[PDB]
Amino acid sequence: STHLADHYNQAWLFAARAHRNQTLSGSPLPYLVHLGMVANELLAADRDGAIERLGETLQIAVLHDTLQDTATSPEELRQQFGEFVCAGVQALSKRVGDGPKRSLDDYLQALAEGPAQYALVKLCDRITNLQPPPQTWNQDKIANYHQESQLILARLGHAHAATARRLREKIEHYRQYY
Amino acid sequence: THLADHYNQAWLFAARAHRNQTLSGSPLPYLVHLGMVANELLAADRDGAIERLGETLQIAVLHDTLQDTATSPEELRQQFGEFVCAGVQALSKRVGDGPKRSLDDYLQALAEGPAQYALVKLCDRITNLQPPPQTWNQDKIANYHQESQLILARLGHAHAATARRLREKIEHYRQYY
Ligand SMILES: [Mn+2]
Ligand SMILES: [Mn+2]
Repeated sequence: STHLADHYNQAWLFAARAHRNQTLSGSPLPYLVHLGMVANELLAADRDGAIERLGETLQIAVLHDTLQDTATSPEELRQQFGEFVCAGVQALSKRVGDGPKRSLDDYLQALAEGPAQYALVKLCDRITNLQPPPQTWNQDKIANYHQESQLILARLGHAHAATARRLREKIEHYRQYY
Repeated sequence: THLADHYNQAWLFAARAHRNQTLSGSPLPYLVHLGMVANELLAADRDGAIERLGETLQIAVLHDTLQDTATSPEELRQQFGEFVCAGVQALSKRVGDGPKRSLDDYLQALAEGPAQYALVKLCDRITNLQPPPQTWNQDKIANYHQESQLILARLGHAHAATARRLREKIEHYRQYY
């Protein structure tokens, strides 16, 4: 049916519109910079362990922030991308629009017990977020982000062996910033 | 070095280089195009393994830096290596407000050079055969369709699966005129 690049493009154009008013933290660069790196991580992960429903899981990597940070409705995602993608973005949303924000334990438990592909997108998200910390973070903020990353590894590393290995290496590398 | 670490180095370099640039006539950042080209390139590897995949993915990210940005060949050579620099050069039909190379010259040099650079151009044209912007007249759509046929003929040797994909995109694009 649908080429992997056509799945990407549909999600990518959607996300570029949805996130058009959003930048990276402390940087004037488009938020799209983050989503590019998450999606690339996910497609690279397939090379080191094939992913069931790779097209839709790539789309979930592109769209994973739409319900939290944009004017995007769950109904829009379900109509345009299907249930599995909608439920992927919901699983990855700590908070949907101005609804209640879920605790990390609740968030990680639901991802651990749910479809492994959703958990795998979270590993790709944290790997992306273990680039060098923003220049305005103190030693304490860095240290806390490092410890939170270790919980994400412990709770979700089951999802994909190679990507868990890569997240551990990023966690070990990030130790140098504090 | 991990394929995604190669992507990130080139991606962050490109986001900075292209920071004031939109898609022509859109508020959307130029980065939108680069994401689709790099994704087409990494997808292509699944259907026929590419030699020097990491550097080829960086070439797909960086392919417009010498045309459109303050980027120098020296910077590309120093940060990404001679293979990436030479790839970006092969794909630059012009450098800034300089004279364009003729299509014949451009495609000939891509056909006779490393097959990876030709493969990135097929991924570039695949990306540019999405529905044409509202502002393109019938003539402009028609001519872009026929230029696409020349790219497939001259460069389709580079990667069989990607050539089959460009052919399908060309046959789909015919509906717009
Ligand atoms: Mn994210
Ligand atoms: Mn291009």
